[PDB]
Amino acid sequence: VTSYIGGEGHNLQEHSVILIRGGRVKDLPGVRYHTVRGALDCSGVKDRKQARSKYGVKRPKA
Amino acid sequence: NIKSAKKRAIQSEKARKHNASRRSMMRTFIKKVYAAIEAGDKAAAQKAFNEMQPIVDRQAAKGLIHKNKAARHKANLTAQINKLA
Amino acid sequence: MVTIRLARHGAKKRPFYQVVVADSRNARNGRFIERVGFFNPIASEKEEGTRLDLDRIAHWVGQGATISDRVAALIKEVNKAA
Amino acid sequence: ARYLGPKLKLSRREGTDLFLKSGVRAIDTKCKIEQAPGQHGARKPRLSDYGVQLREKQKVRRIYGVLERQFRNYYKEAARLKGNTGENLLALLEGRLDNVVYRMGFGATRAEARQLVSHKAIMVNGRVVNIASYQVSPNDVVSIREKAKKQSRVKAALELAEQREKPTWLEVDAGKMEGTFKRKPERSDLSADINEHLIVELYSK
Amino acid sequence: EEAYPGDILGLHNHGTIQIGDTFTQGEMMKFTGIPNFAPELFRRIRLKDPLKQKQLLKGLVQLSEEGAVQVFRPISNNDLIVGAVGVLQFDVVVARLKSEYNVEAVYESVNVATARWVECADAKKFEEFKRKNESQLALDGGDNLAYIATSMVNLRLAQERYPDVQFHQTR
RNA sequence: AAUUGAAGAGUUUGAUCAUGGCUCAGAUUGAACGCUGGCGGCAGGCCUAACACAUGCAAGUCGAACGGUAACAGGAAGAAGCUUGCUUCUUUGCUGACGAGUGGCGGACGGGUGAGUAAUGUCUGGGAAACUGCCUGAUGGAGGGGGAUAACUACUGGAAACGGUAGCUAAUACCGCAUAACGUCGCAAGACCAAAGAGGGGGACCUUCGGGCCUCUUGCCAUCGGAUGUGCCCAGAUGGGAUUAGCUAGUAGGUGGGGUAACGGCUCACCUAGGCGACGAUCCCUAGCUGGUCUGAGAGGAUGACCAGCCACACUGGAACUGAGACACGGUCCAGACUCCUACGGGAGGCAGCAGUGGGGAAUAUUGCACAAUGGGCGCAAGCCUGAUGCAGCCAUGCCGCGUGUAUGAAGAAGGCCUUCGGGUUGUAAAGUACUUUCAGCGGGGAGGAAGGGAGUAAAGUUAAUACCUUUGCUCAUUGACGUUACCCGCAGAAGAAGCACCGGCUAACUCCGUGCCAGCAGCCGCGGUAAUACGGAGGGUGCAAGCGUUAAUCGGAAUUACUGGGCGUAAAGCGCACGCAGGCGGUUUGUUAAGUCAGAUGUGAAAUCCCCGGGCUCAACCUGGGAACUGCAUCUGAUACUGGC
Repeated sequence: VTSYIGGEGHNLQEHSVILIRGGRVKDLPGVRYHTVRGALDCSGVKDRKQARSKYGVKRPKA
Repeated sequence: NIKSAKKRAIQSEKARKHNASRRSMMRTFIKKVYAAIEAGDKAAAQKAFNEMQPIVDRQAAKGLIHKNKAARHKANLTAQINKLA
Repeated sequence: MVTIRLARHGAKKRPFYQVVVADSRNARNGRFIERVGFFNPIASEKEEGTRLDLDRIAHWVGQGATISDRVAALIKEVNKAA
Repeated sequence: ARYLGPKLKLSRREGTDLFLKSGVRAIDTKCKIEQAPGQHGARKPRLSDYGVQLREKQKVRRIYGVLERQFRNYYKEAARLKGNTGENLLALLEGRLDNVVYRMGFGATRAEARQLVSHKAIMVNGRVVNIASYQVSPNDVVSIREKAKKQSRVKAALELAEQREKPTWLEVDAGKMEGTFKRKPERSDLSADINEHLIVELYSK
Repeated sequence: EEAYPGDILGLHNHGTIQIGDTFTQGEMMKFTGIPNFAPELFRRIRLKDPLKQKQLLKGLVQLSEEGAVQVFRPISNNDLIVGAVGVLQFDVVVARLKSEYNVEAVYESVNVATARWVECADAKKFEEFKRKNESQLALDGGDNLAYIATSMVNLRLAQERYPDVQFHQTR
């Protein structure tokens, strides 16, 4: 199944591995799923400081 | 199987054998009377019956042919032996 | 073999027993015939902590029921007629 | 679980005195009260039925120091208890140990009242009580620790404590630093901008 | 059986045993022997088998309470570093498809000279350390601790943040 | 006193009303993932592969059953370590005891799992054709002999596992005989059936002075019971599917042998030709059932992890044996798949017991302690066994508490942010000043779970008896895993401890800049193509807090399967029309019946949970006393308008 990659930029490539989350996006029909960022082979969005839980970024050294 | 109760198994084997013998003899002792009934000789029947009755009740008290199983055997014998004879 | 024994219902570190008639072959907290009285190993000292229906107990005993050591160690501990 | 933040910040948003700063001088001000709760606080927030229906209970909390997960339970209790669920809820809130403390004026604010109760500076009928949530029955008697009695804090607290509205349902002392909860406070002998019908209304659906 | 001096006995390590762990019947004392030196480096096993993921990791956090190598897992979940007896990083690959892990795994080059060195002492100060230079900071199989630096100068400045503790290798 | 509690909002249109779906706010979880993470109480923890398992343990116990000595222990006719008085030796099983064996009992409990099972199951209520170890009530019995056999010994094949031939020996092992009724058979006559001894002792007398004998204690036999547990039977109910409409030869019934503990086609023979089914059989799919659990105002919907009852399985399939009870998880036999040891000729095994490993998966724990308590098996008892149980470990997984400071503090700093530059804001927030130290860290003191058991004393206890045994008081020494326990008191010092989501509308909460239909957000509607409250960052704010978010899933809202509670002229929807079997419904009056209906009673509806009022852990969660409730079923006696039968 096809799945959506949130945020700006991702490390994903040919094989890798991800964790598919779910929930759809109605822009691109047929995509009923999301890939959880920062899970498994997925790297979290670089530099993301806000709502980092989603998009999977750790505290940038408060 | 590496538990000391396998001696319980060999024990029960012995038991088994013994019982098989006793029971066997008992049943043959009844078959005498049955043969006596099919052959139809009333005297011979009565004889056979009197021969088995103690051997039955005995095994009853010994706990193989238990209890009223004995009763059955004798009863349904008697109801037969003098029915046509 | 009917037995009047103790079942441990209470809580961690704070047990609350229950004296009960049951088949000996059963589990501690398992099937039983009826509940007779109870026992509290804590209770502090205030108003309470043990109750038994003695007239029932003796009925069962007389119906040929055995009693657990702790159980009788209750039964005579509460005395009898006083 | 404790708030730990600016108190006047909450006072200005709720738009009334939440008795957080009580201490030496009371009746707020010196904060620019109500005119700048936020950076945009000069705004004229016309608010929804929902909005006020929130602001009510959300004030009732801040005026005590209880948080939501507890507050909810409180409400449930009140609902279960026969009689007006609003005034029952208030009863429960007023039955809190920390509350009974600030009320008996053993501490400046309810915030200060907590420090003691948690620091084992008080007791019930003579067993010491650590928990701030303790529900105070009638006839129960709260007393400052014999060990630490009359300190640089509680002494100055009793001062304006005597100078407050003062309660009815409880009987206080000075040198004994102990008091009795005589009866559960009636709806009539306590009141404020607080509305019960707004808060009971909030938890329905 | 039961053993006498000079024999060699085996136990059952569950993060309780290390290297040079002295066992007595009571006498609190520790044998002054046992070498235990520090690793060089390189690596980044990034795995074929496109994951899992434990079996690789589990494999690595099980060849590591052994004395040869030891892994290094930074605070980015992925990016697995291993370090590094001498240069025989091959038994790793081989025990990555023997022992009890059906992984495969390969390598790369990694911007790490040190090694590192694994720190801890007094509180608060450490929490300011485990924050400022955290970029940059790692955690090991065994649940602690370590840094991971780019060179020698960037190693000195790190310690120079100071004054909280070694050096520490401990295998 | 003990069920008295019901909210709506967004989106079809230029707009409107109605229809109708989608979506949102709630509650819930054995959850997972992301970011984060300080305590403690209690509980929870393979939901996936009933997939495969290295290693330890999970069932043994009685010498007051027997032959007995292989070990430690006391003492011995004699020598002695010899320190002539204590100790040391050859043997010695005489005593305590006890390896191996025989026998007795337990291994059918306890623990695991949900595979199979749409009814040999379960739940509810009745019933007739049975059995029941250990514990019990009652009445009597226990007389006298016999033949074997492990162990052991002599050979002997074995790598091991295991044995194989011959001979000897005991018993509460096994077998006759005697004795037999309140028992079985038989209408009666009369026939026929049993058993076991072993201990602690002790006045007579004592005989062949083994001990006979007296006695209490324990155990055996027979019959009738009590209690318990287990069979068996009937009805009602307990998923979906008609794109499954017919199923069935021992099938349905009878008669008669046989059989079982017991009825029975359970089996066999013969004889009738039935039996089931749309009130859904049959066949497929799925599934353990219940008490209950989550949701719901309720009616319901969903669900049956943890806890308790019932069932079933214990490598796959099959079968018996022993025994009260098994067709038997840690028994046996056979077959099947696999695996392991082998000196190659041959053997051995099954974690869905505890813990653990691999595998699978988004994901689910320590190869811990102790039998001190509770409870179970053996024993007269002490006692022995006991991953049952009691505890401990790990994990924010959940619920419930608590802390991460409390007071004071300025035209209100710096900095960050907006600014029409006049200032506003972050903000009493910080600093500073006073103050308190729970919880953690260190150090001291120290409850409760403990009750019994082990040695001595007294009881018109019984006795020939002060011994023995039992009993009840008494005296002494002693009995714990948790355990540096809970809890108490000091020491130090704000000292060690806040994060996550959100701010266009539903929806509490705002601006700057950047970007520019790019990058990107979105649960729905919907944002972004040059001033974005919607993207990304920043300031600020709002909401929760050791958690916050996201996903997943159940109920709710959804009167959106509408019994309570909906619809069909045009929105989805009246068969194209008619006849008509089954089924549903039926004018009116009397008599009768009294099933439905209704009233009263009596059983029953396990405990736990829910609810009510109390009680105990500092409060709570948790624990617990009592009561209601279990809305149901059945039987009996009444009422009779309506309903049904006559």
